[PDB]
Amino acid sequence: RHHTDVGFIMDRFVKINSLSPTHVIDLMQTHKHGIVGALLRAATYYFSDLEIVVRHDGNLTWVPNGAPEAALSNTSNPTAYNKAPFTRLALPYTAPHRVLATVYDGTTQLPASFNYGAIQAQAIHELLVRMKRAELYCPRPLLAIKVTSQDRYKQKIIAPA
Amino acid sequence: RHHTDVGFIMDRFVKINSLSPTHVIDLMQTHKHGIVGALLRAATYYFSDLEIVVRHDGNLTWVPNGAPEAALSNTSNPTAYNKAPFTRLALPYTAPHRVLATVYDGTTQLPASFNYGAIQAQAIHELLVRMKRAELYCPRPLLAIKVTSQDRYKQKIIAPA
Amino acid sequence: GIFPVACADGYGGLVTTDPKTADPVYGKVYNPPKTNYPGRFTNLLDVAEACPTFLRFDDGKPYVVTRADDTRLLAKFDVSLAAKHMSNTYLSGIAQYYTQYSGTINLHFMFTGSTDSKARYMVAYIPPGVETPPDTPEEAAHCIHAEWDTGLNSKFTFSIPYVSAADYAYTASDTAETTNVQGWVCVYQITHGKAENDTLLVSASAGKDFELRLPIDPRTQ
Amino acid sequence: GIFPVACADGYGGLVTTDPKTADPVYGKVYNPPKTNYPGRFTNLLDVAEACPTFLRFDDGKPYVVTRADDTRLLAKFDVSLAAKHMSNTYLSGIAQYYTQYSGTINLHFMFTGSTDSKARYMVAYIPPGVETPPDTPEEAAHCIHAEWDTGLNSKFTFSIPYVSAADYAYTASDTAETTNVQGWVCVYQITHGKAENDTLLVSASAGKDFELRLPIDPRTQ
Amino acid sequence: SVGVTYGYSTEEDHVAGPNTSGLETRVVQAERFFKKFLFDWTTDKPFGYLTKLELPTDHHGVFGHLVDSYAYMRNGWDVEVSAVGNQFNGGCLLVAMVPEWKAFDTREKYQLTLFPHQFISPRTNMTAHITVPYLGVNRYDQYKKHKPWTLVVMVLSPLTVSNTAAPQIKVYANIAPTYVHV
Amino acid sequence: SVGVTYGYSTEEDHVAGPNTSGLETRVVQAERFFKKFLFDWTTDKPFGYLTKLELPTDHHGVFGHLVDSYAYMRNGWDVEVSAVGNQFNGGCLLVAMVPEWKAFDTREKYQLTLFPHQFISPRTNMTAHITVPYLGVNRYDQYKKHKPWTLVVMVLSPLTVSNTAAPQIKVYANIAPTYVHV
Repeated sequence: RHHTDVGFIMDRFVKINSLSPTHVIDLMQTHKHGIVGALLRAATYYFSDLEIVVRHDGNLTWVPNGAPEAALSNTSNPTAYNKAPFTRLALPYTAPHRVLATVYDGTTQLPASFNYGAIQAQAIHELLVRMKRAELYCPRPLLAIKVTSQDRYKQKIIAPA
Repeated sequence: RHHTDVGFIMDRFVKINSLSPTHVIDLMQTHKHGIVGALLRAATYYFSDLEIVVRHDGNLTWVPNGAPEAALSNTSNPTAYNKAPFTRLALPYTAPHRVLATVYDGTTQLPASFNYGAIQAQAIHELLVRMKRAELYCPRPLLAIKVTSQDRYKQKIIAPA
Repeated sequence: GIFPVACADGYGGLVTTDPKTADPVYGKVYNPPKTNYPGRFTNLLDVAEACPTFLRFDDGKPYVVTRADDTRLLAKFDVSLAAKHMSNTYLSGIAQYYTQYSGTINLHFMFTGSTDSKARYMVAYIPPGVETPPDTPEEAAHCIHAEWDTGLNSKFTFSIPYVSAADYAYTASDTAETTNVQGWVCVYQITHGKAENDTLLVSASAGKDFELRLPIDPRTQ
Repeated sequence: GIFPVACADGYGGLVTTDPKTADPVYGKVYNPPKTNYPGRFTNLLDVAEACPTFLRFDDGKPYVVTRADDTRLLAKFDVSLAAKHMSNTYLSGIAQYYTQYSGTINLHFMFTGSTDSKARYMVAYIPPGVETPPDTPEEAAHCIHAEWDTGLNSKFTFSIPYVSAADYAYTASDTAETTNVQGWVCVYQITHGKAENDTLLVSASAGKDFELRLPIDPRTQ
Repeated sequence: SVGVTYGYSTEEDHVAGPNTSGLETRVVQAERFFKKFLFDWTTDKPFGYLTKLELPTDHHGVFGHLVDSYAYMRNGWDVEVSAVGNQFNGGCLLVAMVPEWKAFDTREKYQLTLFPHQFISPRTNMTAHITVPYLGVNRYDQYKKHKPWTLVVMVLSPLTVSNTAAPQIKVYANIAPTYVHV
Repeated sequence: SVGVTYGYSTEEDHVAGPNTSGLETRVVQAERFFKKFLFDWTTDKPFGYLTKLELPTDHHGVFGHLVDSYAYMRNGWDVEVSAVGNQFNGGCLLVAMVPEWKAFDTREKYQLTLFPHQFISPRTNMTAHITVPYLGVNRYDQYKKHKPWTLVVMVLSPLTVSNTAAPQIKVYANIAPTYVHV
């Protein structure tokens, strides 16, 4: 047994669909079948450090949570400047809670708490994110692909010629 | 005696003819008189680690064997991004068998097993491959160039002027 | 007094699997240590040991239709890592994100009639290629088989040895050949005692052996 | 607090012979240790010791036409590292991928007539430039020679000393001169006893000395 | 009985601690059983018939008094479920301890038993018995806005009847917090 | 005789092992010699006359029963070849133990003796005797789809005759697996 202890699984990247001149940062922003979040969604409570990568322009800049967004461009809370083409940072946890989670039933919109935060620039294209030393708590249900045809399942396989 | 123990012979490169937007990866894809495979073909069973080099564009990306090809571009199982002009990776063995081989007589098409796999991109030109720490088992027959003329053989030799 | 700048000729790709790290920035920040919190785990496998599962038949009803009469054949399913019998299955989803896998597989059985009722049943393995499913307990037995009764126990867990071609196999199945990868491994029984309506349950799970190698997305992210 | 970036001025070529390594990616993966598997080896040389070889004559028949009458001359071949006498030869192909080579060379002989038949033969070396092949055993002997009989043995292995110009030589031969590199080293015999039809076999092989330096493709890859 | 089966651990706990714990000590007399109605269960319900119960309902208890006190709090939870019948019945029901309950969907039904659980059939059990140690986002909680837990049961086998049995069965359970700190 | 000559090793082997080995133990009574026809050999065949024999043929043996059982298996192989003649013959035949046999071609003929082997001439030998220890891709095998071995012989010298000898000779051999695990 030398896998499925997250310590090796969740240290990769995953694309994110959306962007804008500002853009919230969260895990549940991930696709709900990208192999990253499946395991993530497959659990109840999880914590990690955090690493992120952005291909961009202008001046990438970031703020931790619980902050007045209205005050980012000014006075430049911490950052380093432009350099193409790869740029790689890591943020440490900041949220007001000793653990994250996936969904919080309270009388189904995601709460306003679990917030790695957001970044801002003048031009933003590509996003890479990363989970460190993570751990998970109370795994949750999980699905596979659905069965439609008869036998067992069918699927194409690569092979040389 | 300080050669012909493969540990020095099979740690070089060799061109490969074909490519396509996807492209299987195998040793027997090599030319059957390139000095690399001769020794390789000169044997029955061989194992090694593996190192590969590709001059390319776009996003080189790779998957280990026993996988649904149909799912490569999405979700980006492991990879690093573009950078010209040299790019050098190494893959560790993955095949479902404790050893490779060259040819497997079963009632002459190569089996669907021995599969370092394949890579995919949007533009692919050049290929360099490499064998690590390799070992070989039950050497097989081997030929030289054929004799046509009379004496012993004749061949041009370089020399200054 | 420069040190020889043995520059890099073409390496160092920003790529996926990498183990390289980064620089804390608004860093040097503690957190209240999260020990003593419950629900800790590491292994998809190990948590898939204590937890059993369920199955499915075309009747969409998880339990087994368990006819109780002179019939001899009970019902026959299959166990792939990906098959209609075993989709909604805590293994497969966890599985279907992999290609190499190895080790034994687990099952369960839960009885339904009142304990008084005597009973007989017979789990039985079949290798992929016997070319004919058995049709009698003793000749079924030739491959693999065992027993129990209602007597002295109601639960049970069973296992098939991890037979294969090589000491590993493909998770998904192929569209280039015919023969089933495992068979139709299922159950027989000796004379039913008495029951107006039985029922059976069945699961799978990780155990000492369920292993994997790894990994790639299949899906259409 | 930068360390002096003693940058590289023009080195570090992505080139062939290099010993530099790479970074595992989907890495950290074991394998069942492959010890105790048979057929292990390392050396093309050493495996070319226990294994003998064969030869060829214009008759395309590997064995030797072995006339058995008043004739004195048996037949004469050559031993280059690349010659019509020795193409289909486990050495040469392995050889022809090299340029420098050194050390003694091996042979073999296997008899054909019934053991009762007395016999005589005489292996004999000739240096490249005697300007005349010998035509009598004792004057042939002047270079190098030896004996055996059918008596008390049937096999034999023989060797030529690695004479050369320098303590090495070219594998392929030249198209700028005439003199054969080695000679026409071949065999004589004393009176044949009796035989309706003999036959001889002959090989070569690695031994204590067969060595090389190295390497380049010749072929038209 | 099958006896107690624990959720994730079995141990005596920390009971006295810092400022708020000093301010919100183990008020033991806040503890008392009572009974809730669960659901009905006859030969009608085919499989998949879910029935959920959010927690915790109001209650005329000292606990219930404080659960309106609308304040930072923590708690424990001890579950003991049963349904009296008679040995001629037959089937299998599923009892469930769910963290962060969400509206399920057909396919995932077949997954329930991830959670701690037991089995429900008139042969093996007659007394479910299960306890969850506390958890939550904060070190404490304030209910009204949220529910960290729920107690759910759903079909796991169709139910059988002969002439000898009772064609209807009610299902009770036992709900009372423990280890309370306010 | 020249005596036994081994293929790659000479040693008593592992016989009892893990789950499948525990499930597929050394069924010793699965072992028994028998005889196969090889080929004919007169003054006709010039050099290069190949004649191959795939392995293993069907056989009315307990071994043969299981080799249809169509299952993961392993095996051993012991070869003992001969051809009775009389001391007035003359020539040289070549016996061959081939791993992963392929259709050869003229030039490579001159290479055979890479493999383990002996010589065939009425003087030196009268009894070939050779054993291959197991190998294969898997730790085990399932035959029908594949053949890891074959037993081949081909000319190595033209054959001579006088009046005293027998103008025809048949060639037998001995084939029986050993060390069987199923």
